[PDB]
Amino acid sequence: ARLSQEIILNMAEKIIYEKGMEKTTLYDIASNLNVTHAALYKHYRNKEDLFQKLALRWLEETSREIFAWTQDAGQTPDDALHDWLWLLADTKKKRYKTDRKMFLLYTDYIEQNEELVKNHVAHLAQKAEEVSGRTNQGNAIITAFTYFHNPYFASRWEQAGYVDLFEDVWQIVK
Amino acid sequence: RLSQEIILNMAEKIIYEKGMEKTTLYDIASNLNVTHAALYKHYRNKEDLFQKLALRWLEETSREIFAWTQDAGQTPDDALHDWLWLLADTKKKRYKTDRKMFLLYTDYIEQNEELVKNHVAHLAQKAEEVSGRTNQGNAIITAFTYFHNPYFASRWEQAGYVDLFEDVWQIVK
Repeated sequence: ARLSQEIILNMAEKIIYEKGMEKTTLYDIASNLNVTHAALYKHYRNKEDLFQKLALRWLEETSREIFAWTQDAGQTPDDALHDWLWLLADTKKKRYKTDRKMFLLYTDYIEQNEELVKNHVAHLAQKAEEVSGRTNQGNAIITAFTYFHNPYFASRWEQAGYVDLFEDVWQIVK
Repeated sequence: RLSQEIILNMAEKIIYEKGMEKTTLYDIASNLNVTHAALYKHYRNKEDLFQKLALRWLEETSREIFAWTQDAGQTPDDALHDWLWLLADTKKKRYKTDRKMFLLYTDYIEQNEELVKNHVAHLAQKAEEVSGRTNQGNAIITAFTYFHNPYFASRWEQAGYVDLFEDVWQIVK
């Protein structure tokens, strides 16, 4: 009779949501799972590895639609590029609104991690090229829209002019 | 006896070492050894004083950015390119030249809506004045956000900085 990786992950997430990462230890997670401390270690060496897997999981799940996105038949690559960028923007904004607490926590955590951040942006750049058909411009395009998807600016996405600014930026890159 | 300049200089000396949160006016008056309410003539509040110090620091940082102008014969596109590079290089070198100050004033300005709004609005004007792309200023600054927003400072030394800047320029020009 043994723990599952997901019951550990899940319990960790519950505790983090209650009191934040900084105050959450493997000992807290074991205790709440009614299991001896040492049993956690075969899954996670330390809370940092466990925290990294949580953040990545959240990032993976909240982004599935951005990466799975298809255009409607009859869209030009440009119109598709536009609609996809809007969806990316819309998706980060929506999440900030409905999952605010964890958005802040995970998004903070991911940004402080160079390898994770680069990986994510690499994926965004690839998708961008797949949809637009603009070879090797994917980075340039993602970066040009930094304001609209980087979480630092999330608290500014409900201000007057957001849409027009998005459209205005799009006019330059189109 | 007392001058705005010596008040500011002492205030900036103090928050440099303990930061705005902790620093009080009491701390400043006592540090100037000047009487108390003698300070209220100049600043009835500490947030007033910090904004002044912030503004003053932004002016000096960006002076060269607002002073720049093109050479005869340059196309507006090229001049926009060069100005955008100067804008980025300036933020980058300020971060290297004094991090502590860059952190403390940047931290404060970003959280002050009107202060940032004004500054990006100024940059937007400049971008139009240089480029001639009327009404597109705000969009052009917004497009280059990665290169001048201080949140990104600690990245500007990573590999591919120059190249990414060029690639962004290629799609906006």
